[PDB]
Amino acid sequence: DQSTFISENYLIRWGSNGMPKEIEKLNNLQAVFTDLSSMDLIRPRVSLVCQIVRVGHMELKEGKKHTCGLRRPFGVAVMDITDIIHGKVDDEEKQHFIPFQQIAMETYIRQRQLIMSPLITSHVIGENEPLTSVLNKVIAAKEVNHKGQGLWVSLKLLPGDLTQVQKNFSHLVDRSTAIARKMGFPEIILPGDVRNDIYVTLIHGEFDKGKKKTPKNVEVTMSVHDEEGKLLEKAIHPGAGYEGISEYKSVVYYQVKQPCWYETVKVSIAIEEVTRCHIRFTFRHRSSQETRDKSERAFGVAFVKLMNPDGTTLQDGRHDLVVYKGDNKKMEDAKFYLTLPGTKMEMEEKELQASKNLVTFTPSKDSTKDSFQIATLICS
Amino acid sequence: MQSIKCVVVGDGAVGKTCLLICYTTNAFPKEYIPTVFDNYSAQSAVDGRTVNLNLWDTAGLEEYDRLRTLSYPQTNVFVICFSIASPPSYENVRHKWHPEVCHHCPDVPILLVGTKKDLRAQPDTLRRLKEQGQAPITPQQGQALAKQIHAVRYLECSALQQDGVKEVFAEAVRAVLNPTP
Ligand SMILES: Nc1nc2c(ncn2[C@@H]2O[C@H](COP(=O)(O)OP(=O)(O)OP(=O)(O)O)[C@@H](O)[C@H]2O)c(=O)[nH]1
Ligand SMILES: [Mg+2]
Repeated sequence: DQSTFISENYLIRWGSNGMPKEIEKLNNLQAVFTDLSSMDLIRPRVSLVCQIVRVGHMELKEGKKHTCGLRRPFGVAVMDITDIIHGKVDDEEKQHFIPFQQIAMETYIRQRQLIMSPLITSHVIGENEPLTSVLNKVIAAKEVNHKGQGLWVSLKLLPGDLTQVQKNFSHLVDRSTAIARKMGFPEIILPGDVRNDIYVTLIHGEFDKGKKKTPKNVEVTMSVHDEEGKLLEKAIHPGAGYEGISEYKSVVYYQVKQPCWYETVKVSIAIEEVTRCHIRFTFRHRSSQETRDKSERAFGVAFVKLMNPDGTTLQDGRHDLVVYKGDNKKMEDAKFYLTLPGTKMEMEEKELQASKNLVTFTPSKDSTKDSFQIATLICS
Repeated sequence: MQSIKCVVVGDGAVGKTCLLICYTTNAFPKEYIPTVFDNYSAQSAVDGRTVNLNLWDTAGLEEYDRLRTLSYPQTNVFVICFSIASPPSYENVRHKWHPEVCHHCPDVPILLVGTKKDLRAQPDTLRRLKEQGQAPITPQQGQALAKQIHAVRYLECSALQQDGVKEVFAEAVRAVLNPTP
């Protein structure tokens, strides 16, 4: 109804065998979505939207391995819960099966019979479809051809905040229970509601195919540093219900022109120290070779900061990111790239100040026709 | 007119009588039929040849096995109905059904019928069986039964959708009219 995200991605590690990669939580596979309020109770259609991004290798194709841990698209699961946000479906019993849709890898039954007049050509889109389109498609449709391929959740809505629920109803929710907040601000801001949840939403990113006719297999792997190129751990929280990571990995859209991510990650740093840090990105071509997976450099690299140098933190909303290439010693040196332009907006304002005050400003074309998109949401 | 005693065997709650009542009487039994055994008669055609079927709706119970094994003599084709929703019925076909019909009729042709092929894709059946630690009988699994227990053909039926019912019984007949090699 707002076409947009609501709550942070509750994060579950899932095993290789269609099983919980963390089995210890097999009973505590729980999320409590906070901040629910008047508009939240009257939000016309809210859906808990589950995805699986298959960790491990690129493909389940026999003949080649891939560098284990490769986040690959595997589909979406959706049901609207507006009936339940009304509270009607009121039972701890209801272990809702969730029919999951893997993005349409239909290459098993429609291929065995095409004879006597073959005139048809197409590409490989079984996952290459924009996640925007998969999103809206599952929005409009009302059936899943899961064939059992789905997941089970028992659900209810509970009034009260983290505290009140965690006191009157801690039976469901202990302090080790995973938590996901609806991404934003409340209808009632208590003085001292000290959060730091900076949900970084990856909407998409455009990348030109380059020398290899395969659109270089983008894996935006962005590392958050101080103002001295020092990476920090946990800074990028990949999803809710799980601790952060030092550097975050993007889904390697397998030879895609304009990948659309829809990914979200929380940032939370020392609010006094976060002011004087930065971030850096890496855009590598991820080929089907492990040794080439590691040996390939991030043909494009990028770097972004935290506050505007005036001290104001980067404002909310979408902030574009250029994929910069070539010499990344320019762009991985502790401070030297902090002197250099690192994202679209600061670059065009640099070019404007050169237009008015031309003081040796020649933008490098390594800031080439590849770029990246991030929208910043900062619940500090 | 040529009759074939086609004693339809198979577990309880798996779809013998559902397939028969969809065949001889053309209705889908709503609830698990309490079966001892029955006699029917219909008029069916087999690959262009019309045939008579005097049929037997035997029990899937362990209790009246003596009566069902009295039914096995004079049988010319054994229709074993096992639930695709309940592949433990397939396992019972592997342990008792085919072995008992063969101990009472060796080399007498056997049709193998996978009841509820419509449930291999239905969400309820798949989810129930995955929660039971088993998968609905794939046509390869029933075909493995057929090759192993020398079934003339492994068919599948869905009495709910009226799927393959007449086909099941025509194949049962042609298991005898045209002996399989
Ligand atoms: N959905 C569905 N259910 C079926 C089908 N065939 C049988 N059943 C179920 O199976 C139950 C019992 O029917 P049968 O399989 O005929 O029972 P039986 O094999 O004759 O075994 P007994 O009657 O005990 O000797 C019914 O209540 C149905 O619910 C089918 O084709 N589709
Ligand atoms: Mg019966």
